[PDB]
Amino acid sequence: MASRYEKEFLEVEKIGVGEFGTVYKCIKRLDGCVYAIKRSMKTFTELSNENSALHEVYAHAVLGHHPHVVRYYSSWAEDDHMIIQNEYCNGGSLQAAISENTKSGNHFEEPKLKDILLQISLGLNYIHNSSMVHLDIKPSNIFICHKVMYKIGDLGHATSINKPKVEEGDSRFLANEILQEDYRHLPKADIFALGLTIAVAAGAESLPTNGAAWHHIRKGNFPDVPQELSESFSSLLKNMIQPDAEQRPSAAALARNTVL
Ligand SMILES: *C(=C)Cn1c(=O)c2cnc(Nc3ccc(N4CCN(C)CC4)cc3)nc2n1-c1cccc(C(C)(C)O)n1
Repeated sequence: MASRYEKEFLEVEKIGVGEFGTVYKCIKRLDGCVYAIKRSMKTFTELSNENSALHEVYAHAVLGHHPHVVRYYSSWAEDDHMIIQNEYCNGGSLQAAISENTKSGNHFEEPKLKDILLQISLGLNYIHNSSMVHLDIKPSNIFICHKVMYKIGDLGHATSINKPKVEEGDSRFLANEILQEDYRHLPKADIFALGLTIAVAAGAESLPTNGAAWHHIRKGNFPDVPQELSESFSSLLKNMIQPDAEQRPSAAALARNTVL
């Protein structure tokens, strides 16, 4: 008479911590595949809006499956702790690949910055076409499979477009339009964060947290990357961080662009 998670899964290793929980690679005993399962470090719960778990729960019931969104399977409770079961991306974070890149002197090259952004753009389009918005796009929440395809994860900041409940994501990928509580075009904030996400993958410095370097970036000023790229590509990238607001390309207008 043990827990659903004990009886159903075999816990292989702990693989990360986030959204107020711990994630473990787990083999499901009955089908023998691998899943990433996040166990809430806290109990149900707090007040809404700024509540991760309700954002995750709402997003997982609105969205279906898409090849570039990390697939959701099941979610349940244990001793008042929430447990989320998602597909297991075996290549880890995109952030982790950039680090092992950076320490080893290498850097993602323009043919790969392009494919990183195209595939994420496809996944971002499915979210927005479901009238949802991610609100925490960064290499931490992009996952690699067969390691090749990138998928978006962490929906602790996700929300409906129509009646939004907004908790701003990571500040280093945060569009100033969101910081000033202008939710007139929320999907464009993921576009903005994606533009910076691709900047991190090209090899840019660790992004600024606040101050003038922050304020400099949100004036359309792309962060410095020790790398030269096509100014046809480089123009598209700065149209993604451009200041305010509806001008930035839609995830569909990005999933069509022959530059990519
Ligand atoms: C929600 C449950 C968040 N989430 C996912 O849905 C998935 C899916 N797939 C992964 N894959 C993954 C595999 C392996 C690693 N590591 C390998 C071992 N090294 C030493 C560290 C990295 C990482 C990721 N992960 C998923 N997560 C997930 C995993 C870890 C942290 C997070 C947070 C911080 C909540 O986003 N999410």
